[PDB]
Amino acid sequence: DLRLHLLLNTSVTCNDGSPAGYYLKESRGSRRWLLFLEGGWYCFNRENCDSRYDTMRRLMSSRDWPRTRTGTGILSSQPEENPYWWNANMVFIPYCSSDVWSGASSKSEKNEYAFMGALIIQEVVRELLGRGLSGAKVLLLAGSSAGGTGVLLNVDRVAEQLEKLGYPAIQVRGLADSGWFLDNKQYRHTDCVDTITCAPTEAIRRGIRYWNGVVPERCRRQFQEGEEWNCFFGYKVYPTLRSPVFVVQWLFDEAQLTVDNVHPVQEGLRLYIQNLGRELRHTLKDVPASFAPACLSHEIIIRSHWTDVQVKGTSLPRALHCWDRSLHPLKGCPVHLVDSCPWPHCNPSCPT
Ligand SMILES: c1ccn(-c2ccc(N3CCOCC3)cc2)c1
Ligand SMILES: *[C@@H]1O[C@H](CO)[C@@H](O)[C@H](O)[C@H]1NC(C)=O
Repeated sequence: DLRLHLLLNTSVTCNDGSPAGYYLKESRGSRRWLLFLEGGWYCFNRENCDSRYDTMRRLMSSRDWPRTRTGTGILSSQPEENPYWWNANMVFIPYCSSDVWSGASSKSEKNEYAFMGALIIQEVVRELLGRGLSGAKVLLLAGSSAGGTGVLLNVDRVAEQLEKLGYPAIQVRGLADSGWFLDNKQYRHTDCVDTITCAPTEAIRRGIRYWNGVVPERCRRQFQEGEEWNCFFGYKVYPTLRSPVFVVQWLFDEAQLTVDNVHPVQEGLRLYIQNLGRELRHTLKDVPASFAPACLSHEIIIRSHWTDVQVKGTSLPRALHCWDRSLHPLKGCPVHLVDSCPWPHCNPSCPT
């Protein structure tokens, strides 16, 4: 079990002003630290944040959080369930800012909600340095879904933070799971009038202004004012990053299909789905550390059965271990694993 700690800096808050926090399970014989960012969509104006507060309140507030959480998947401490990093120090950071981990705005007389995701990550790192992170050799910032996008937005800032605090020897790395989205043509189209009709490009454009959102500096300098929404899309922000990042992405991700307005498949939709897999595979061609199976699913790394899926005969825990070795090609230890077959479940190891 991981144990809850609320942030001692009470100015760093969830959406409703309650303190943010993190769950921690220490491994005092280890110099490896895993910091995982939870996912779960976002909200981008007063009306849809209000609805989220009614029926998704654990993603907006710490008031009802439990004292412990059980580590699963890559956060498990049992080698049987986690062949990769079972002996690491484990941290789970709840997502209570609804801003894809980009916000830097407090609640105030002009802001009904606080959006502090980028500042929550910075403060968790600061407070952990007093609980053993000062002696780390590797800090892996990982995340699933909106938390995977959060890795891409924040990994270089954690690296910069640790250098300025005087810890240049800690190697900062990223692991982005199910957060590599395409701003592609939708299968059916709706103008942006309300939450369900707003495509991500338009929703994130509005969100950045509502959240006071921040993006990585080199990507910001490329796209400039009014176009920072581009940095929320992996294939555009990844080439600007200096930290090593491993990318996990299902080729037919269910969240991608939902934003594309896709729910007996005839020719038009068959061609649409095959083209989506082709484009995703193309965006990963020059990503040397990546795992991309031909499955219809969403998220993987905190699932207890994450060990079961394979690409070209190699599991995800093995590919991550091969990545570790490569950061000291390897015979029989690959790091770039992308399926080439063109339909969901053409890989027999896909989740049921
Ligand atoms: C660019 C940056 C983030 N995204 C993104 C994040 C989450 C989602 N999903 C949340 C749950 O349901 C809708 C789909 C979709 C797109 C796109
Ligand atoms: C508390 O967090 C705020 C927001 O990032 C920051 O400006 C302030 O310096 C922090 N205070 C301390 C004592 O770390």
